[PDB]
Amino acid sequence: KDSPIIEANGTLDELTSFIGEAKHYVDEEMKGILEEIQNDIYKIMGEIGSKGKIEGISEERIAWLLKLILRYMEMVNLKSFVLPGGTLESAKLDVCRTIARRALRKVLTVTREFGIGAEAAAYLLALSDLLFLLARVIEIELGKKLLEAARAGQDDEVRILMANGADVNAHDDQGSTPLHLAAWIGHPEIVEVLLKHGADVNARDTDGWTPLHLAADNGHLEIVEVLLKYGADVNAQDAYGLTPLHLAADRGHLEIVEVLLKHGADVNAQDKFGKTAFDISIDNGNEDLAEILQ
Repeated sequence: KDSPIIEANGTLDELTSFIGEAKHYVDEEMKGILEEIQNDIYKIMGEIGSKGKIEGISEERIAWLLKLILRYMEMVNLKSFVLPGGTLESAKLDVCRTIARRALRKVLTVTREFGIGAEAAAYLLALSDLLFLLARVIEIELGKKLLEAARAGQDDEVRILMANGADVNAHDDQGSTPLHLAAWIGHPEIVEVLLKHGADVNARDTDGWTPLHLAADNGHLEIVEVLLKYGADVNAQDAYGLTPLHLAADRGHLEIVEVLLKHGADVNAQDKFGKTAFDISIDNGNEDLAEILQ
């Protein structure tokens, strides 16, 4: 009869329907999680419909939700605001999160009007946090599969995932972007297809290696020149102060050296140890490289 109670019940039932539509895009594990969440939401709906006469959820449910919160929190690294909807699954889950927030406001209003349902409000808040975490986890999983595809180097998974909205500039715990892996393995086509959609050529790993430094380290002319036409920093310095030309001279790639020189590389740059690329060439006894470097 009371309008707030009916509105809260309707909003919760909408929330459980949205959970139902979302639960068809996840694996078995999140599917089971969402099913027991449906069970708890139905319990809350039954409790509210009786004005607290029928016993509802128990504190074990909230403890379980907090356990899940911690479990998915250890596996996520939130650093800045992210645009919702990285992939279909994340978008569905975040929509469910917003509906959960609406139902949470409804339950809070009902509690303020009647003094019951505080545990339901806490459960819904935990549900909102859990859905946000699940969306971020799905995004991270897609990024990890993208990294796996880049390491494999055969581009079908790369393109299907990139079209699917997987984060292009996601990084491993080492800090390597898919561009870094593509440069390391030696599959350029992935490098171009990633660079087309705004891939940052100047990404920095935890080891100081940019994609261009490591790519030139492997002696891959094609990938390096593709990076250069895409605005690669010809004189970017690593964690040891090395420019691309220093590492180019380290393995004696004359063609890489001359390409870098054509694009503004500094022959006499200083690293942390003070070594210059020309002096590096002199040290190893290669004379044609020094002649080109001079």
